[PDB]
Amino acid sequence: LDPEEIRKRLEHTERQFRNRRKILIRGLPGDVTNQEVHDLLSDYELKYCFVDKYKGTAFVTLLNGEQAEAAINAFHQSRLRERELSVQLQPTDALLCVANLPPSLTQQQFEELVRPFGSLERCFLVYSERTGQSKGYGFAEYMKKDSAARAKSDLLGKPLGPRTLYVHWTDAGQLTPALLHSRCLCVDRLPPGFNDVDALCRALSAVHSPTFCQLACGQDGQLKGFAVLEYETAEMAEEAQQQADGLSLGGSHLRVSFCAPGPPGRSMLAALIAAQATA
Amino acid sequence: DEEFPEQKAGEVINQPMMMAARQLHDEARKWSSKGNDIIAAAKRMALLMAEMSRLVRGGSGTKRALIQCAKDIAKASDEVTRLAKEVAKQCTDKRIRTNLLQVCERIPTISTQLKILSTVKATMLGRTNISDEESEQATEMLVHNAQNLMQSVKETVREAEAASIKIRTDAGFTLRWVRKTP
Repeated sequence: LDPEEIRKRLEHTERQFRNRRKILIRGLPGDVTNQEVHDLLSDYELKYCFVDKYKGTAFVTLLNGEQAEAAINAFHQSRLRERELSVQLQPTDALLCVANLPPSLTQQQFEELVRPFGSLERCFLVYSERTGQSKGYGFAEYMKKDSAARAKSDLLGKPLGPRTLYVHWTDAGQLTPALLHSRCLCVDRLPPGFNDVDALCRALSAVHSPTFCQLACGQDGQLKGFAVLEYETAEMAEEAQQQADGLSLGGSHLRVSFCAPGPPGRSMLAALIAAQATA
Repeated sequence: DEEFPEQKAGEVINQPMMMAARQLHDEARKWSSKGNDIIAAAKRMALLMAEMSRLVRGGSGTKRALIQCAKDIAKASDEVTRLAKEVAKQCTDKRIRTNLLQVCERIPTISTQLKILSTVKATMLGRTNISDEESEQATEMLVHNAQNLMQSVKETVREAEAASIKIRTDAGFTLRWVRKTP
């Protein structure tokens, strides 16, 4: 992995993560008209404008984040017909996390995968800061929430190469470049019936120790050929996965991938159990 | 247009006022504004009354805002009254023409009081050097004034529509009453 490629990747991901060009204006006069909002934002390129007249708010999509920022700075706390406006970035609507991707899937293949469901607002794989390699998950945000529903639905359980994808909504809880990095991992390819959480969890401590670690027990109350782990930092998970993946244990070589960032061990485990459940 | 969503946390608003707004909204909503300025103006009043129900709960920039809000509503009611008297003028039914004139010769008064009251409440917004009882009473005068105004205009809508079917032949002024449904 070159360092000019690593940097270009990480760079693209940032441009994407930060192209937040959707703003919210609250405090508008009850009788505000769209013409009024369009006028107010005439120095900007409006891609979309919807005024909730009953709320005195306007949901506006500008050309890009740079314009969003300029609208926010320029009009937040300004006055329109004696009213004080609050201008700020819209909240997260249709933000999905597609995980368990093939570790080799490119950023372009990812866009291709996720783009049909509607127009994308932001789309980025998540790579390791050091290696520059995909962490096996990405994020897709659509212009419409409808689009995210379609996507989750068509992508949860989708086979992509040797993998079965997992999808998970960001409600959204708000992320930072820090939260983009997962603290949880999934171990599968476990031996048939295998029951060494003690051994399995022992194995997984060879670098850092799991704050969480459990087997996938069904409500049958079967055993689902996998396990979920958590680590104190995204960095501790990172190193753990790097060392653990491929390892022999039982008669088999374990596969070790990241879980979508967000949920803690407890939740991911159920989540994954229930997802694979709907078989 | 659009229905009025329900309540929540939330939603700091003054409920009786949002209710009054909602009552007007629901009446006007059923109708097209095309060819009907009373309906157009009523819709603006209800949305403005909704904003008022927030402003009155205090906050950043609410004083200037709340005063203008009352002014905006006052201006809109003038149109409703003005237009509602033209209708009464062209109507041949004494009962309706009479309810119509009555239910609307009070509007301008309620409106003026609204400005006066909004302004009082506006001056109180923030100042903690104002008795709780003086502000609460200010709020109450305003809520009650808002209710009359919302009701009065809702009745003007209903009577105007009634008169539409009791207008003189070859009238010089008419309002269009066409549903905005299915």
